[PDB]
Amino acid sequence: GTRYAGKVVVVTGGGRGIGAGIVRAFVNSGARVVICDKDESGGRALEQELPGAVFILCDVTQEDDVKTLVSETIRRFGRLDCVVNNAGHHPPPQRPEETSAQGFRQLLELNLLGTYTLTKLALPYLRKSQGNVINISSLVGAIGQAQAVPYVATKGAVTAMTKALALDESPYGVRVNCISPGNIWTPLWEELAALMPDPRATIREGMLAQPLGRMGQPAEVGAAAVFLASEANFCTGIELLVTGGAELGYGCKPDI
Amino acid sequence: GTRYAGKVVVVTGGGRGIGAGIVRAFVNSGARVVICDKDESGGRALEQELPGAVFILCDVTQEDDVKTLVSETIRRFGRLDCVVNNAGHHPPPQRPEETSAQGFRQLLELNLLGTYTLTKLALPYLRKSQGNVINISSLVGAIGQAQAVPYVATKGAVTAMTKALALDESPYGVRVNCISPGNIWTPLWEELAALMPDPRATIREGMLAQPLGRMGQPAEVGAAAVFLASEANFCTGIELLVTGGAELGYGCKPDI
Amino acid sequence: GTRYAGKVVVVTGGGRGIGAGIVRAFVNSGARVVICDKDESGGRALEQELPGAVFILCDVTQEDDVKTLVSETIRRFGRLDCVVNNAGHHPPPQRPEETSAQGFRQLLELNLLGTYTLTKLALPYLRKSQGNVINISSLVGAIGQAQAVPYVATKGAVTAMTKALALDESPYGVRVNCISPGNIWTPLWEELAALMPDPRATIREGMLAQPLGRMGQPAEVGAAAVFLASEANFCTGIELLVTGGAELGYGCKPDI
Amino acid sequence: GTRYAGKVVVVTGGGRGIGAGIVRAFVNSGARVVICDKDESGGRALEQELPGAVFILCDVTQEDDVKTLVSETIRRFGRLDCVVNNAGHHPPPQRPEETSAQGFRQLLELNLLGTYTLTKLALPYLRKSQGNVINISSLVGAIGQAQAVPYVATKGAVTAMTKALALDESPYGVRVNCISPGNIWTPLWEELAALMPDPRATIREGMLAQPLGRMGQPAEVGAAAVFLASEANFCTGIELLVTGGAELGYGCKPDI
Ligand SMILES: NC(=O)c1ccc[n+]([C@@H]2O[C@H](COP(=O)([O-])OP(=O)(O)OC[C@H]3O[C@@H](n4cnc5c(N)ncnc54)[C@H](O)[C@@H]3O)[C@@H](O)[C@H]2O)c1
Ligand SMILES: NC(=O)c1ccc[n+]([C@@H]2O[C@H](COP(=O)([O-])OP(=O)(O)OC[C@H]3O[C@@H](n4cnc5c(N)ncnc54)[C@H](O)[C@@H]3O)[C@@H](O)[C@H]2O)c1
Ligand SMILES: NC(=O)c1ccc[n+]([C@@H]2O[C@H](COP(=O)([O-])OP(=O)(O)OC[C@H]3O[C@@H](n4cnc5c(N)ncnc54)[C@H](O)[C@@H]3O)[C@@H](O)[C@H]2O)c1
Ligand SMILES: NC(=O)c1ccc[n+]([C@@H]2O[C@H](COP(=O)([O-])OP(=O)(O)OC[C@H]3O[C@@H](n4cnc5c(N)ncnc54)[C@H](O)[C@@H]3O)[C@@H](O)[C@H]2O)c1
Ligand SMILES: Oc1cc(Oc2cccc(-c3cccc(O)c3F)n2)ccc1F
Ligand SMILES: Oc1cc(Oc2cccc(-c3cccc(O)c3F)n2)ccc1F
Ligand SMILES: Oc1cc(Oc2cccc(-c3cccc(O)c3F)n2)ccc1F
Ligand SMILES: Oc1cc(Oc2cccc(-c3cccc(O)c3F)n2)ccc1F
Ligand SMILES: OC[C@H]1O[C@@H](O)[C@H](O)[C@@H](O)[C@@H]1O
Ligand SMILES: OC[C@H]1O[C@@H](O)[C@H](O)[C@@H](O)[C@@H]1O
Ligand SMILES: OC[C@H]1O[C@@H](O)[C@H](O)[C@@H](O)[C@@H]1O
Ligand SMILES: OC[C@H]1O[C@@H](O)[C@H](O)[C@@H](O)[C@@H]1O
Ligand code: NA
Ligand code: NA
Ligand code: NA
Ligand code: NA
Repeated sequence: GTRYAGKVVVVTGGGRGIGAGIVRAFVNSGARVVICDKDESGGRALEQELPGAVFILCDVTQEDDVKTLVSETIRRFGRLDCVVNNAGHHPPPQRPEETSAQGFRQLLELNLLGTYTLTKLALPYLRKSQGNVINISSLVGAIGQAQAVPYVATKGAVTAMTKALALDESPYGVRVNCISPGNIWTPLWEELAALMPDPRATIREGMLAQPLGRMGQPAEVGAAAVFLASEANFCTGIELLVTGGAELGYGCKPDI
Repeated sequence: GTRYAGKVVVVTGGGRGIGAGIVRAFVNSGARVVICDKDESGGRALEQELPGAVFILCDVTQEDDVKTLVSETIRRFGRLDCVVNNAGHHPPPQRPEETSAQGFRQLLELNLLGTYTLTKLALPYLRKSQGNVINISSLVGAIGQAQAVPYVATKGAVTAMTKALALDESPYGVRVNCISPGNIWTPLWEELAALMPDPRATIREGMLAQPLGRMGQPAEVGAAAVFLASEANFCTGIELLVTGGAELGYGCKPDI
Repeated sequence: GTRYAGKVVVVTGGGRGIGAGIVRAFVNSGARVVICDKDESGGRALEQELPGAVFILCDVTQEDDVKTLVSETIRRFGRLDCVVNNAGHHPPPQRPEETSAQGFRQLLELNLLGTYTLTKLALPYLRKSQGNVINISSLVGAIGQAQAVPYVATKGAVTAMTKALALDESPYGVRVNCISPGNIWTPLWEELAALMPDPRATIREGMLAQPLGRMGQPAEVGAAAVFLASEANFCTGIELLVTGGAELGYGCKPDI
Repeated sequence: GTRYAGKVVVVTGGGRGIGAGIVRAFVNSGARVVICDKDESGGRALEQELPGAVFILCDVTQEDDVKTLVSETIRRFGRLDCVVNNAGHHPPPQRPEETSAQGFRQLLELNLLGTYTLTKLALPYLRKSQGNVINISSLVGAIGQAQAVPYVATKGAVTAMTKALALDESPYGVRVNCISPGNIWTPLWEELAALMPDPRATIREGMLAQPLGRMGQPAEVGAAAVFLASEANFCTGIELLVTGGAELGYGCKPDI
């Protein structure tokens, strides 16, 4: 209730899924939270539910939406301590020959450039507060995934960008870190599975891809984010894996 | 004060340095802590200072000392939730030709096999409590260090062993993680620097090896350990870097 | 002279620097090489110098240039075995607040989407030949670099995309790998250094960033590419570091 | 036939499996090779088969055997250019509680300290020739394996030690690299599979653990070793993965 008291946090894509879990974790740590989302439904309800959270409609691909997000956060709360760049999307499975450069550009706009834009607009305020940036990347940026060339590329970019920005902002006392979740049970996961021939088999395989034998929860990503914001004062440029061990060991992926 | 309430933690090498910082962090989180050390001086004083911590003399290279450590922890506190394998040593700088197989074996006994032995003896109790293991490795296991072949090898072993054991213990609900610190200001760091021709220059270089421009503190490693024990329920087999960004970018290490 | 005899290779950005070194290495291995470049000067001279190499003017950011590159390679040589995606650029040092989303998009077009486009257009022919893709990424995609947020992000994307595509193309026998060079002495390196206040000091620091004490040569990247094409039949999705050890150890990047 | 002509190479464990593949690759590159093995059967036959290879009986865990190996190589051939530390063993699957500290020490003696000892004794000669060291580690040192805590730890140690030694030997022009194979079809693989309830199912799973859908060959590890010795002049401290993509993507390893 006090580990991040007095602090102001912006969470993009905070209306459902991982983002909502991060919002809840920060509120529970004593922070005031601005929920940014392009969809009103979840975020508005979350603002009614949580004292200490408010909702601002903002599409992170629209530069003027993001400018207004930052200026309204400062106008309403007087400071900015942490930006969590969580908004992102995973397209349906797509074989490489079924992808397009224009779909790839669109996905870069959301998963990479939206993170870049908010971070850039927020950094002057983060420098004043010795605040920090937390980017939500993905394990698959590090190890790859099948039928997801554009998505994987966007997350490799986010993880790398996190390290570059950590170097650039270190002289100013602003830490920049990322979290790479594995399979987290969210509405995106449920929507992707529903597209498959056997959604139940897809979900079962998703649970068993982790040594821990289940998928992760938004609250577990949220606790990692609160740690990075509030207690990881010597961590910058790290990639914190929240994956249940999926990257470990051999699996289902004589010498001729 | 309550994030790890009711839990029992063993910290090896807990009498000074990083270990003492981890002890303090766990006590502050509400746990009872057993301080294991081969040196009475720091650990006994820490037991007097901290309600909730007690000291047990134990050299982790001596199997019967470790057996007694575990059986006394259970006899006195009734459960075991977390083992922090922190005891270890860094020899003075040694060029490869100045090392010996027998010095290498001795360092393996402490930095690797002591961690192995306590973990093995503790695992039956950790399974009962769905507890966890935290090994203190080192950034240099991942990236190397000059004049430290044996030390580097021992830490590469610890980090790898953490992943193997995480796979083996996942079916039983026991997580196994490691922390890889960079330069942390401790009595070991101070003792190593005092051996150098210009200790002050060695310390200054140590501070500047991190983008953050300072060395880390035992309390920062301690906060990472408390996160891994108490809030990282979907993390297993991870290497949590607490290094101030030392692994990032180019440094001081035309084409002929 | 025979390790890649009978094979046809396309090298983008092959007119100078690393690309020209890769062209020479493949010609020396017995392959026929198509030099792609947006600049006529170096590539045309290279075509006159090397029997077995020909030059095709092609800007990899222009989809119809790339379509013609592939169709002319097939029309003239009857097969395609290897694509080396080397074309790319490093902007001058830019602090994060001096970058723009539109500059970032432009750099993505070259360093990431040009690689994507040629690969996509080439893959039907690579499947027929059980050929392979080699992407030239950068060490800084993995470890970060200062004053280079957009560049670093593009190379993290390339390395990640390499892994995704390796997964997707494995059933078809097409390997996809990348090379991550460190400091290689090329016209780009020389042009960037000339912008600095003391170019000589910048170059000296560049040599000393590697434990080997020099920068690398285009011929060394070329030999790595020939290995990946011709002899690495069980390697797919790898990142082959050609960096002189720059990522190893501590450098120039008490606890307060 | 000439890429490593005039050079002298020592391959430990060269009598069968990967080691024999490395021996053959170096002979085919024009080098003279000393086959070291503790077993006479395979190595003696290989010496009869290959002009340019000779067999020396040597157990790498016995320091005086290794001293004689080096002194006989110099006496007979006048120089030493490359050491390949391939000798090693994988115990049968062992749950953590079934391992022992004394078995762990024994495995460290072979997989880690034998590599250390030969390297140390060879380095004075490698400095004279600006030669290089190649250690055969394992992918599982990096990602873990189930039922193999001691083996995994030994290979994490080898990979880390490679980086440390690369730093130490860089001023002297001696490169130190490792190869991390995945599943390679060798007599060790066949012997381990024969211990399983269904050896055929174990082998089938082993083939399918790689995106490439087969296991690797000793000749493929051998080609990687020849590349590292003869053409990778700007590579030091690298871990070259020869794994068929096993580390990529998700596999067989809702949120409660
Ligand atoms: N779920 C997983 O398994 C998983 C794994 C790894 C990484 N991730 C990453 O975690 C993040 C959140 O994923 P999730 O599963 O919670 O997704 P989700 O679809 O359940 O929730 C995403 C939220 O972001 C919002 N959003 C989307 N586009 C936006 C835009 N342009 N501007 C503002 N808000 C926008 C959506 O409206 C939604 O509320 C994403 O970056 C995703 O890539 C998810
Ligand atoms: N200080 C750093 O910069 C740094 C960096 C990376 C990793 N580490 C690791 O962190 C750990 C702690 O290092 P530190 O700097 O705090 O060291 P330290 O020497 O200051 O403290 C180590 C403690 O361990 C105890 N210990 C040593 N051998 C023991 C044994 N056989 N049995 C029981 N206790 C024993 C010592 O008595 C001491 O109290 C070590 O594993 C070290 O390798 C330290
Ligand atoms: N030089 C280094 O230290 C270094 C380090 C790591 C990675 N790299 C990468 O290696 C690659 C080559 O770098 P370099 O140093 O040789 O650069 P360079 O500038 O010396 O040569 C690049 C070549 O690519 C061509 N090119 C540029 N844009 C193109 C386009 N749109 N279409 C076609 N050709 C185009 C240029 O005309 C030139 O001939 C780049 O991808 C770079 O990011 C270089
Ligand atoms: N086969 C795989 O899938 C695989 C995968 C990753 C790593 N590796 C590593 O590759 C190396 C070779 O493995 P392999 O599968 O070819 O094994 P193998 O058992 O088929 O051959 C090993 C050879 O080393 C010799 N050897 C063993 N102990 C020795 C000693 N004390 N002194 C000298 N020689 C000794 C054996 O007699 C034998 O000829 C090992 O280090 C192993 O850990 C193998
Ligand atoms: O970033 C990630 C996003 C994820 O979303 C989902 C959800 C359901 C299925 C899939 C999926 C699995 C295999 C291939 C593929 O293209 C997928 F989209 N990903 C899953 C894991 C991640 F690390
Ligand atoms: O595990 C580590 C242990 C460390 O201890 C120290 C302390 C002072 C100096 C050194 C040191 C620096 C360079 C070479 C060397 O051999 C050293 F011991 N390490 C420093 C960093 C780590 F990641
Ligand atoms: O991809 C790379 C590209 C490189 O180009 C150059 C050349 C000269 C200077 C720099 C440079 C150094 C520090 C910061 C920065 O922004 C630079 F551009 N990079 C150097 C290393 C790489 F890995
Ligand atoms: O170093 C390695 C050594 C290997 O040997 C073998 C051979 C057959 C089975 C196994 C194996 C598989 C799963 C668990 C386990 O304990 C094994 F030994 N490893 C396989 C892969 C490696 F990377
Ligand atoms: O839709 C899948 C899951 O999404 C998560 O974000 C919600 O917190 C869960 O209640 C829900 O089951
Ligand atoms: O000796 C160096 C440092 O060691 C740390 O463990 C102590 O907490 C500090 O008070 C001390 O300055
Ligand atoms: O311009 C720097 C260097 O670029 C390389 O590509 C050329 O091969 C060298 O001859 C030149 O010195
Ligand atoms: O025993 C399994 C395999 O081992 C390899 O080292 C040999 O080259 C193969 O001929 C054999 O099939
Ligand atoms: Na509210
Ligand atoms: Na006490
Ligand atoms: Na020509
Ligand atoms: Na012979």
